[PDB]
Parts: sequence; structure tokens; C-alpha cells
Amino acid sequence: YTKKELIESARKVSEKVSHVLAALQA
Amino acid sequence: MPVFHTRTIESILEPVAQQISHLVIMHEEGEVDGKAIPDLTAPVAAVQAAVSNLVRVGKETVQTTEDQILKRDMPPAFIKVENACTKLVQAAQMLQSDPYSVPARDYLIDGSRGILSGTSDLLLTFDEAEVRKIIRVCKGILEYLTVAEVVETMEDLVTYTKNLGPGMTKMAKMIDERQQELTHQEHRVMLVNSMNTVKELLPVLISAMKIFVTTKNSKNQGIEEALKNRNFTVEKMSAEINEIIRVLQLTSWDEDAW
Repeated sequence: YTKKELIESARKVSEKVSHVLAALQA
Repeated sequence: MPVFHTRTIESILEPVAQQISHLVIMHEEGEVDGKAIPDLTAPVAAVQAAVSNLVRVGKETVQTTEDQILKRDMPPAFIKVENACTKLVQAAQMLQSDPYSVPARDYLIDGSRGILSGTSDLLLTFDEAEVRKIIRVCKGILEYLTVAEVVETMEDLVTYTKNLGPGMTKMAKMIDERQQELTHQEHRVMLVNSMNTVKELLPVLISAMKIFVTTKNSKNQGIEEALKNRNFTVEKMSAEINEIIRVLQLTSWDEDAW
């Protein structure tokens, strides 16, 4: 559970930063 | 863009790099301007919420870790991203103020693109310390493979086995995960084939030791043939584990440390 912790806490960052590059398909 | 070293690094960052790739190259075709400032009040909240997790867990991982190249490398990277959660939440005040800002909707095309690299760099740091822990384990087995040479007794044999088997299990386990993570087919084939050859010689090693440890209880015995055999096996298993060790080294080798 702990060795991943960094991976999952940083898969988050990537996806919420993906929702942001979203609005540029206008 | 950059170099995604694992399948899991690629899996995380890739999309949002394939995002900024199309969301960039298509802007010669004439893609017109527009916006959604309100839905930027939030995305930068959890983008500064998870850039707060990565930093957080990145703080337990910096303090709780014994690796030295980790501390001499990871905390810095907390900075790379720190400015990405800054030049984007900043693009927040260049698409709010002037909702026609050609520089603003281009400070998201960089701020975020810098949010990534701080993460691509954060992950390589950690993944490289993993590869070190694997190499240390394989060096542990190389050394213990060596004491086999000093086992003369039946309960020496039982202790040796009792101890070895679990290092083999820990090594195969790790050599298995790690391979199930490599992007080049050739490195994978090498790790897997060598790890397989060492699993196959293990029982052959212990066999010859038993014929040594018990044929040393029937005087006028064909002993030497057992030692010789013992030795070849260790020579082969050692060549193998060194092959493994090297390919891991090739794949994960240091930049800010030696």
C-alpha cells in the first residue's frame, strides 16, 4: 500500500491537470 | 516532451502529454479562442490539492527514506512543480483579467507542462531508488551464494537453505515486478531469462551440496565430484545475477550522484 502511495498521489495530480488542459478544444 | 521510463510513468503522464501535444499542434489550423474561467477556479484547486499530496507523501518519502541519492534529488523536484502550481494558477489571473489573453492561454500551455516534468522527475527519482533496493538484494544473494562454499554439515545445509530460499523468493518477486514495468522488450527478455536460469540452478546447487554434505559420511567416497559440481553452479548462478544486476544498472543509472 505504501510503495504505491507516491504513484497514486501523483496519478491524481496528472488527471486534475488533464481536466485543466480540457477547456482548450473550443 | 520527455522520456517516460516505465509503463506506469508513461501511463500517468502520457495522456496529459498527448493532451498538450494535440492541444498545441492543432493551433496552426486556426483553432479560435474561447474560455471557461469559472471551471478554472476549481481545476486549479485540486491541481493545487494533489500537488499538495505529491508534496506531502513526498515529504514522508524524503524523511522516512535511507537512500541518500533520494534526498539529494527528490526534494529539489518539489520545486520544479511548485512553479507549475504557480505559473498556471497565475494563468488564472491572465484569463480572468483579460479573457482574450494570447499569452495567458499560453501560460497554461507551459505552467501545467511544468507541472508534469516536476512529476516525471519525482517519479524517476523514486523509481531509481527502487532499482537500487533491487540491486542491493541481488548483491546479498551473490555474497550468500558464496558461503555455500563453507557448508560442510547437514545442519549447515539446513541453515543455508532455510536462509537462501527467501532471498531467491524476494529477488524473483522483485525481478518479476520490475520486468513487468520495462518498455524495451530486450531488457525484459534479459532479466526474465537470467532470473529463470538462476531459479533453475538453485535446486541443482543444493543437490550437489547434499551429496557433498552426506557423501562426507561414507568414507572412500566420490566427494571432489560433488565440490566441482557445486562450484560450477555458483559460477553460473553468479554470472547470471551479475548479468541481471548490470541490466538494472544500465537502465537506472545516476545523474546527480557519481
